[PDB]
Amino acid sequence: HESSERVVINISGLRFETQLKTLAQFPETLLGDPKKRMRYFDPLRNEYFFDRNRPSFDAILYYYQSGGRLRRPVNVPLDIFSEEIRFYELGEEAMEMFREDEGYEFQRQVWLLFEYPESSGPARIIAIVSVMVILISIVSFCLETLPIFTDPFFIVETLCIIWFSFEFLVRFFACPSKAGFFTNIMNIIDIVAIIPYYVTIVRRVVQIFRIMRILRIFKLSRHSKGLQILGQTLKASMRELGLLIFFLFIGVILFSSAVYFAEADERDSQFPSIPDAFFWAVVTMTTVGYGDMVPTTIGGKIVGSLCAIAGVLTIALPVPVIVSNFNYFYHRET
Amino acid sequence: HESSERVVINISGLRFETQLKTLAQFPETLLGDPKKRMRYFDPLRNEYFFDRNRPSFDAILYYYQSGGRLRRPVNVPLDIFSEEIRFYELGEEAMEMFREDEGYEFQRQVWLLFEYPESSGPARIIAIVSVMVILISIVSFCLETLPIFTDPFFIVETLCIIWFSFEFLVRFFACPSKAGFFTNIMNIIDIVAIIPYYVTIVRRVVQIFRIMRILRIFKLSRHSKGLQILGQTLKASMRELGLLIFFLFIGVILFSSAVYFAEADERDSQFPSIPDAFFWAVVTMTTVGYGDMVPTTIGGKIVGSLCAIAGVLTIALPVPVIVSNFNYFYHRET
Amino acid sequence: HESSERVVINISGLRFETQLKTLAQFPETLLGDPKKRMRYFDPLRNEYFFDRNRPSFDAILYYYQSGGRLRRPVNVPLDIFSEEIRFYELGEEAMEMFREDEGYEFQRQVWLLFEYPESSGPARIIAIVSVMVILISIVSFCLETLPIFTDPFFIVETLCIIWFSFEFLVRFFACPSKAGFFTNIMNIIDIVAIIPYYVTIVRRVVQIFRIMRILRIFKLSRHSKGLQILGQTLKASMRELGLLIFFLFIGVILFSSAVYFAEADERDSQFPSIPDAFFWAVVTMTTVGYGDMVPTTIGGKIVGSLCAIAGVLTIALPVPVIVSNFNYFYHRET
Amino acid sequence: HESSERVVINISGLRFETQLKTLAQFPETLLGDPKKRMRYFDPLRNEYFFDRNRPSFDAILYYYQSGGRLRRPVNVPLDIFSEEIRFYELGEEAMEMFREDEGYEFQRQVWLLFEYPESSGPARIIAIVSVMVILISIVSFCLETLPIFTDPFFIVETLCIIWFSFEFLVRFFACPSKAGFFTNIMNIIDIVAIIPYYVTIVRRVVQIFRIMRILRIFKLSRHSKGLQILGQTLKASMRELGLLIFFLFIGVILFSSAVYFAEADERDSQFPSIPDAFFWAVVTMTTVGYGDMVPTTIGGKIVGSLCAIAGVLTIALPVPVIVSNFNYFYHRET
Ligand SMILES: [K+]
Ligand SMILES: [K+]
Ligand SMILES: [K+]
Ligand SMILES: [K+]
Ligand SMILES: [K+]
Ligand SMILES: [K+]
Repeated sequence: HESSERVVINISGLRFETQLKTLAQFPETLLGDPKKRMRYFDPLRNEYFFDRNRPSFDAILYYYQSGGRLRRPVNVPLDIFSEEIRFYELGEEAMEMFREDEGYEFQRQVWLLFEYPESSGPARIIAIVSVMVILISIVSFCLETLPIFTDPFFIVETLCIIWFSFEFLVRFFACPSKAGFFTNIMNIIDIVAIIPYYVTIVRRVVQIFRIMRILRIFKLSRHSKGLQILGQTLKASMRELGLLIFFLFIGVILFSSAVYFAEADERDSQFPSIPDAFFWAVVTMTTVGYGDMVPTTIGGKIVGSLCAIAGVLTIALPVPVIVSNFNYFYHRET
Repeated sequence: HESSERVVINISGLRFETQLKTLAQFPETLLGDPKKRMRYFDPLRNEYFFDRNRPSFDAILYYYQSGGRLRRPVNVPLDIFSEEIRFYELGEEAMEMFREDEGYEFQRQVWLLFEYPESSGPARIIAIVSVMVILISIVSFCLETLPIFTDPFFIVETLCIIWFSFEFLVRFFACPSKAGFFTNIMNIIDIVAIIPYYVTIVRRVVQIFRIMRILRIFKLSRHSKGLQILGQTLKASMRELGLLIFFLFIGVILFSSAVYFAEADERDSQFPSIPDAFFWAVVTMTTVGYGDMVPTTIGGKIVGSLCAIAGVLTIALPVPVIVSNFNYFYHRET
Repeated sequence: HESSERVVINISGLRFETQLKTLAQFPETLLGDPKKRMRYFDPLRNEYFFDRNRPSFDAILYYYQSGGRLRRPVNVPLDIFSEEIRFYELGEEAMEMFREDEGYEFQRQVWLLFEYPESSGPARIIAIVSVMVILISIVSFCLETLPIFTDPFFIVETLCIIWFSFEFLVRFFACPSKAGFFTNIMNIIDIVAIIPYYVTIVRRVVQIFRIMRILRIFKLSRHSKGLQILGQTLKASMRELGLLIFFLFIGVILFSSAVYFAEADERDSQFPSIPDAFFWAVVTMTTVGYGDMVPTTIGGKIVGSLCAIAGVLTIALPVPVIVSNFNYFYHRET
Repeated sequence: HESSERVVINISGLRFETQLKTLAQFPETLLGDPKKRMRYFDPLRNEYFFDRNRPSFDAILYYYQSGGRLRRPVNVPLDIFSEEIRFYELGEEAMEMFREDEGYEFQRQVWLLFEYPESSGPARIIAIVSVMVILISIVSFCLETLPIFTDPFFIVETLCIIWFSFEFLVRFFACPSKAGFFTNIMNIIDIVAIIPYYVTIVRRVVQIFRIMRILRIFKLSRHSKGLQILGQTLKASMRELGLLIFFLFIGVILFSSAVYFAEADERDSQFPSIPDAFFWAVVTMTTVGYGDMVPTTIGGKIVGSLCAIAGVLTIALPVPVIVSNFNYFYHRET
């Protein structure tokens, strides 16, 4: 009991040696409780024997020596080291920190088919129809603006919205906490996909509410794991995502002004002002190269060359970070 | 014999210590059979001595302690650790699991030249002619549609098909299991490369059977290891491959609608409907930028800028996974 | 005292053994000073006991054996090994080398708000206005060249420069070493952003001083960490950065000459000389593909194909080095 | 002497134990020669003591046990393990294998200035003029074809060739082995840069010898390390380099035929034949997108979309291998 008396721990032939005050620091563990560890004592050698994994005990003993630092060694498998922590009984408060450091009736029945579709057969069949109603609604939306086009795009627009409403209503009543119902951004999409039609019953407003009829494409996120992974990626990459927008903003203003002063004293110049040369810089840095406007002078072609070179660089800098973020959520979701 | 009696195993000076019940778990092995291991016993120290590799034995002893877990340590070479498993005689059922976890007359003679061309000299010379008959058949197919063009493209089309038939026939008779003949997708290609001509002896059909005269290019897979590696890559990447198609599908419908509502109240607008703006989104996200259609309004250029930015991102996310899959099959095929 | 007498050091059960002349090499350390280490001596075993980390001591003892080589083992955490060096008292001259090898009143008050804006609340509020004066100055600069345009772009140009001057003046007087004031390239930008206007109070000069009114965009580097990281990246990548320019220079002259001699005997040729075909090679290698000029002959299309293939290769060679350099400064700045 | 007698080797407290027949296998080494190792024997413990590196000896002892396998451990530094091999005296034949497995008067004076320019000051000054004569020769070559142009491009063409000849002549006489003079591909370039002019003192020949006046750009490889690294990269990447050309060849014929049969029954079709649609596939897969020809039909735009998608994939597969090959030669040349 905190007395500098020395204790020898033998792990499958690997000899460990520490003070009793070090093990008495955590009395709830195996080596810390004199009653739990005595089952492993060897009175012929004055040591405790364990017929278990050897590379793991380095961190187990150091967990006592450091006072709580539980770090898996770089050569010990994750499943093996985690099973050793449960044997020596380090505790759930210590096991949780190891996982954090490692990176880790009638109402309930109708709630399963309209939320967890893998719960049963008929629960997943509804997910098929809930997808067909999205694809048909997307198809009908694009075929409205066709130059060719009772009103045959109102039978479908209203048949695609009786599902969008009847399905949204059940999820609002079969839900437990109505106050935490709006935290899930996946149901605000279900609302923004019913706001336009139900409010259509100043020209700027009728146009924008027609735009909000394009967010329905996000309703596929409920039935697509890939869109979910994409959402978590951008949400965790806002720094390098906005960093790309900022590096473009500097490159646009820089190279739009550079091509303007090199293509300003020309009758055949296509750069009348700096803002007009903005789109040229964006399509040149992104290597899109529409061809709707291209420099003609010597200095204009020099700026155009450096605009394409600096474009592929300033874009490829924050891309691998976003790609690595995506591969994390994608490989983890298995 | 399962009796808690302790056993000391000395590996080139590294001392290991376990119970006899642990080694008696696998009596067919070296340390498990009392007759096999006694040749290594030292009665002066009461231990078994082995003058072999030291870093490997950590996993060898743990294979007994865990009950079958055979995992090579991260610092032991693959060839060295595999040669240790054969010494201690863990077994073929255990060696196979280690390889799985590590990622690993007259009829027969004519079958070698027309299947395994590296079997001999004349067997590989036929592979040269079997390639020249593919290149000439591909050349003749493209020169048919030339605006310039008994019928001189029937002498070659039929001379290139007497090989395609005579060679396909021998592979059908010199083959053992005729029932498993169609499992190899490499011979269905040999059939789809004879279906059109032999069936040409409703306008929609004559056109499509003319298309099926383009799958002959896949007959090069028999003589090209690179095409084989490409086939295994796509076959193992269907998830991220289709995930790219889906992320494009969302980006197309999203940005085609965005540019349409920004380029709809314009006499000089080139976006009459959403479907017409589909191709613009694909060539902009892929940075192809044909220039056949480009926005003119302010909001149209804003959507065009974000369409090129979101294009290089949503494409570069599943690409490294496909590239890594390709490097696996390519480096392994050595 | 340099006498070959042997010393046994026991680290938590791991036995180490060395000569006394090896530890007496560094008398200022723990194991080197007989008075410091005697507190850990065990007269029953004739050894020094330490109840500390075991994987770290390999390098600690080798620091004595090699004569100063202090290299952290590949399996020991950086924070753990650094805390061991301070226990054994290797010294600050040795700790500094370990960090290098690891990769690591009234005047003062007004100097905080105009240099270290995170010092207080009002110090950071000025950084907001110091950014708004940059954005408005950039906006006003681009709206000058608009084809539409007492003089309303002089009220803003002079209101944006009273801040650019009043703020630059305080940083010159609240600065300690006026001689080392110009070493910081971030203040030469503050000067080049006041040189044009204050000197406007040979046509080639009035034009270039109008260009120098575009370097103001760099004044955002004071309030943007991302621009700072970009500056350090290019400054540390000048080799592979200029290596890209050189590989392009070879590819331009190579493929411009190749397309010229293939598109010289043509009435409809768009390549009258080698220099005119320079811009075509740059936009083709960078995959920009404006379309302002494209080959027509067979050999011209062959050169164009190889120009696009060799373009994506010669560009993607020095890019990952620049990307890796960027990820270093970006992840380190946390 | 091959007698199973056991030998204990103590490395700084780490105990090793082997048979004498194992060490007697290599009598020329330290532990193998009884006269060399006796200087380290301890008659009080019957063991050989060494006050040296501990992680290295695992492979040193296994070099005897395996019979010649000398593999550095994954945790031992390269410089430390190499210095241990020289202490135990394993031999030069064994040290060379370790390096291979690790990846590793008047005539002589004039030969230094014209081959090894870093030998002295005046030797490197000539390299500056030898570069200026290349840049001027390249500049003069491109300014010949200018539409504006005793003959002022013969004074420079001949002044740039008196250096190209006088410098080539000295390297041929100040060279030792004239038979191995043509093995260095860097001097065949010096010959192909003198072949045209000296042979100009059938129209197809005068044109091609005018082309061979473009290989002079390769004379910069003598004064540019980057071009040397690029040469070694392509020379070691011919597999994945030609693999890219082959994957393009399949994609060209595949997608050129696909767009043709979808754009053949159209008065406004721009694809009259398969070969004419070749260039469209190359510029679409490489995302160049000139815009000189673009599909119009529905199926043509479908093929165009898949041609751009399959383009960025089939190109990005063998690129990282070429990039990794380049980073090897580039980082090694330091
Ligand atoms: K392009
Ligand atoms: K274009
Ligand atoms: K591009
Ligand atoms: K383009
Ligand atoms: K165009
Ligand atoms: K055009």
